[PDB]
Formats: sequence, structure tokens, C-alpha cells
Amino acid sequence: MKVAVLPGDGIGPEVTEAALKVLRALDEAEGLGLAYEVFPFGGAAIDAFGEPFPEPTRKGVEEAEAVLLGSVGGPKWDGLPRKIRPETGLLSLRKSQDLFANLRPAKVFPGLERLSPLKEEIARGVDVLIVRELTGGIYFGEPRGMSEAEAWNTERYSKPEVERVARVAFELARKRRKHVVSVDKANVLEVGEFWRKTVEEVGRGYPDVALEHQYVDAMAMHLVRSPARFDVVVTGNIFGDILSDLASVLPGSLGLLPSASLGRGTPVFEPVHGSAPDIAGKGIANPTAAILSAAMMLEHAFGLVELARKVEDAVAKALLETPPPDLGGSAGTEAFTATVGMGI
Amino acid sequence: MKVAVLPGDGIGPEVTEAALKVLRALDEAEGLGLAYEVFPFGGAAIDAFGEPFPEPTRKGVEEAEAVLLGSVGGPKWDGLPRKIRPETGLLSLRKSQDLFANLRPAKVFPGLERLSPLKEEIARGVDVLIVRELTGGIYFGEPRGMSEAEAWNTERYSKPEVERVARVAFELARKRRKHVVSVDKANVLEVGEFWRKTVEEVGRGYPDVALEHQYVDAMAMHLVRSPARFDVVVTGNIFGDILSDLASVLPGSLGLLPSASLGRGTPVFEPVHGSAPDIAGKGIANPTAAILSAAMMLEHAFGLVELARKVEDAVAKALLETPPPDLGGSAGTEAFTATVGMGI
Repeated sequence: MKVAVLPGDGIGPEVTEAALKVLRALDEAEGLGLAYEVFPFGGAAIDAFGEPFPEPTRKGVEEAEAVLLGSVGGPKWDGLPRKIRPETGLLSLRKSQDLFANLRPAKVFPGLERLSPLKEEIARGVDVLIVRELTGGIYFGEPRGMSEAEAWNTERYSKPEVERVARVAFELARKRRKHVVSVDKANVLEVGEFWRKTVEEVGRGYPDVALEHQYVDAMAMHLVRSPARFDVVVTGNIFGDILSDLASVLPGSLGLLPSASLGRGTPVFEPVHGSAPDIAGKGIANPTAAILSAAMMLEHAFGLVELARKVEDAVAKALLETPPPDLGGSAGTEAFTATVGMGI
Repeated sequence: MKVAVLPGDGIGPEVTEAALKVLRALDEAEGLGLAYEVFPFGGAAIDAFGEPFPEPTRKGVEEAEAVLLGSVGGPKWDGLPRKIRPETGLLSLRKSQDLFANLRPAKVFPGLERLSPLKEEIARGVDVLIVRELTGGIYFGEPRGMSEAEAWNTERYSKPEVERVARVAFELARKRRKHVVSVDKANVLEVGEFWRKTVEEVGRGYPDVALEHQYVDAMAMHLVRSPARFDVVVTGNIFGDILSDLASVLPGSLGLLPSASLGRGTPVFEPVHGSAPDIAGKGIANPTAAILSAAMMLEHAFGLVELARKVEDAVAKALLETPPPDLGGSAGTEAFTATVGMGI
């Protein structure tokens, strides 16, 4: 279980250490063979290598079987050239590993329904996995320009593109509740009809998985009126972006969501939250995201689905007994990691 | 107050008649000089003129001071050539009058907070107006094709396009709570940057209006976690679609929301809902959308803001006292219109 840790900056190291604490325990008491070393990354790496994604980190991720990344960003670099802003290192990291699927989970933990903006009855049972296309769509396509009179961007998709992400969606379903929802806008866009066609063609290989299609705007509605009826949601770039951000508000608060970036290289698991450099080092940051990101890696990078389900539960338990400040409590980082530890 | 009524098909005529019943009463009791004639439109017009938007209808809307349209669509024509499908008639109608702004309101009426999927506290006070670009964006741009290996669509916007919709947005704000939120995806797309630029440029003229910008996905979040802090929301085509459908579920169900199409021609007011051919004629359809549509026309096409606010209230009233089947009740179309009438 070799893992490359890229703590980053802000509460990055903070939340990453906690996940490591939980990980070392889980490993020690289970014999996992977890082996790891911390690598400079983002603004941190910048302060010692000039670049946010240095050469030894690139090698560190390569030779690693998974990546447990924290957070990057900060004012100390918000005024540096793009090519080397910490943000860009995330893109270089992604690209170096060919990460084409960004798994964005959104689950309301039992007992935490009142933390959500949805009535306790709708928030109850919510456990969706939004798989979004990472390297295609209107985000990168050409042409694309601006002028005094007009601007333009291009949403293009290729059969190999859509096939491998949909492929990732069906495999993940097989391990969840076996149901996927390909989202698109096929009723008014060629790409949508093209996205549908391909996914349907790829679903045939996964008969044990139920494929249901839906329009992007219609799906926005059912994500707020019936989130629980959804398991795995596969979709394109810009829409993945919108649907992922939408699902992210369903479970109480954003500092509770993990993240993963699957592709052809070393997977990368990380908290969706920012670096919050202001609260950095004040021990007040909630390590739930980082810890749950650690779960994600166990299940998705090593298949330890049970162990991951364990950690998840422990967190859910801790969020209840010793809730963090953001959850209307007072359990600082250190404290909260202890309680999580318990359920381990 | 000359009005052109295009009942259309499905529950089109059903829900339209109701609004007209409310209308005739409001007029009779207050002397409004409401004058109107119904015109063949959509699938209906197709079975008498071969085309969805016949010549006398075109003339009917032209000479008309406002259009109160119902619904269009049905199986009877789902298989006819595009240039003649009922759906296209809407596009011809919209173009014929240079309508480029779809006003999609979403307000949770006081006392109806429990009808929303959002906690009573967040659904309280919600009254947003989502202004969406109707004739541009990725919806129409070229190129746009399909092939075995790939598909493509083009999102392009022109200074003149973004200026007039944003114009509409600011004038509408002046009459509401004086706040606008231009939505886009400037942080990753040329068009977004372009959209922002222009709207900023147009806002200068409306200093008394507060202009706040937001990204599409981020906005998706605040529309579920903080709807109340929003008044007027202006945005592009596809995004207007997504954000308008989203805000449509905040107040309860979709058959409750009206619609408007502002531009340089005869404005058209219509219920967002579909034609529901199946339930057509079985007096089970909820005329709330159609009647609300009729209120929108009163304020937005005649300025009778008080009268419009009156109808609105009566509908809120009747949706409580004599709720429709969709609202967990059993007050058929004819029944419901009577109660609405009362509050008039």
C-alpha cells in the first residue's frame, strides 16, 4: 500500500495529518503494509523548487500506488504567473496521470439530515456519486475566442473520451447500488445525442447495471427534490461541474466532502475544500473531508471496500458525538481525529 | 388591453381558458378594456393550416399588445418534419417578435414553505426572477455536428445579444428589489469572460441597481442554500435553462410556474409546463401556471402591477384552500379556478 502524500498548503497538512493518523491506526491494527512519504506540492513546493509540482513529486506520484493530496493555494502566491500558480500544479498532476474521471461523492450521514438545506425527509438516505468527465467538453475544445463583437467556445466530445469515463461509471456502480444516470442535453445538442449514444453502447457491457438517461436541467431538479433515488451519476465536463457543486450542498456543509480523480495513472484523492490559509495552523479545521478522502483511496485504489466503509462510519459517528465547529460544535482538528479513531 | 390567445394543444386550451376566466372577471370588475380572440397555434394550427404558426396567427400576435399562450406538442406530430413540428412554431413566434428574454419567476408564497423541498427557513422569503437569454448561446451557434468519432456544438455570444438581455435584467430589477446577479462561467470560458465584460459595461447605466457576478456552478449552490438573497438573476441560454429549472423546484412543483418572453415585439406569456396530452380534456390539470402567466402579462405588458399582484395572491390563496391534485388535493381545473376567482 504505497502512498504519495502531497499535504500542500493552508489547512492542507493539518487535515492530511489527521487522515494519516487514522490511516496509520487502521493499518497497524490490520496489517496493511501502508508505506508513505510526504512530497512538496502547490504553494509549498513553490517555496523550495520554484514550481508547484516539482520533479521529485512527479516521480513520487508515479512510483506511488495512490495519492493522498490535501489543499493548495494561498495569498503568498496568488500573484505569481499562471504557469506556476499552485492551482496549475493540480492540473499538471491530473494531466501527468491522465485522470479523466473526477469522482465527487455527496452523502448525507444518518443523523446529519438537519445539517442539510433539504427537509430531513429528502436529505435522508442521500448517497450519490457524481462521475464527471475531466479532460474534454466545452472546457477545452477549439476554436474559442473573443473580440469586440463576439466570443465563442466549443463543446466537442470524442467516442474514446465518453467511452472510458462511462466505463469508469459502470464499474463503480457495480460496487455501489448498481444504478447509473447518464446526464446530458441530447434533446437540444448534438454532443448530448452523441453522449447518450455512446453511453448506451457502453452500458450493454454492464447489463447488471441499470442505465437511466436524463437531461442536465431536469437532473438539476431531481438532485434537489429526490437525491436519494440516485446512486451513480455520470456526465460531461461543464455539467459535471454544475451537478457536482449542486450535490455538494445537499449534505450539510462543504468541508465534509472528499474527492477522487481516477484515470490511467496514479489516482488522486483529496478534500474538495480550499486551503483556508487564515485558519491554517489554528487547529480549528474539520478533518472530515481529508479523512473521508483517505477512505475513498482505500476502497478505490486498493479495493479495501470494507475498511473504507469502516472509516466512513467512524467519521459519521464522530461528527455526531464530537462535532467540529462548522457543525455547531467545538471539537478542534486534534480532538475530532481522536473520536474518529474510536470507531476504527 | 388587446390580447392574442394561442391555446395550443394538450391541456393548453384547458389552462388557458381558466386564465381567461380569471382575466374576464378581473376586467369586468375593474374596467380594463380587455379584448381578445383565440388563434390557431402549435399542433392545433398544424391540423388546419399545415404549419404550426400560420399566417393569421402571425398577424394576430403582431396587432396584439401581448400574447397569452398555452402549450404545444403531442404525439400527433412528434413524427412530423422539424420545420413544421409544433415546437418550432415557438421559435418562429419568438423570432417574429424579437423576444430574447425569458422571465422565469420562482417565489415561495408565505405559508407555503412546507410545500418546498427546502427547510422552511430557507424556502421562506424566496422571490427570484431568472432572466435567461433566449436566442443565443450554445443552443444555436455553429458549427455543430456529429460523426462516428465525435460531435460538436458551439457557444458564441455577441455584444448586441448580451447587451439587450442584460438591459432587460436591469430594468426589471429597478422595479423589484434593485439587485442583479449576472451568472456565467468566466473563470474557464471565453464566453463567460465576454458575458461578464458586457454586463459590467451595461450595468454602469443602472447605478441604482447592484450588480453581483457569479459562476454557473457556484450559483447552483446558492440557489439551493440561500435562494432568498437573490432577486433578479440574468444569464445565458443553456445556463438560464439549468438555473431556471432549478429555481422552479424551490416553490414546490413545476406546474406552478408561469413564463414570459420579453423582447422588441409582442411579449408572450405562457406556462412553463408541457402539453400533457394524456391528461388533456380530463379536467385534472392545474391552471395555476396559466393563470400566473396571465398575471405576468398584466404587470409586464400593461404595467398593472397591483392587479397582477392581486391575481398572484388569489392563486396563492386557492393553492392552500382548494389545492390541485398535484399539490396533494383534488380540486379539478374548473374547481380551482373558482376559488382563485374568490380572491379576485
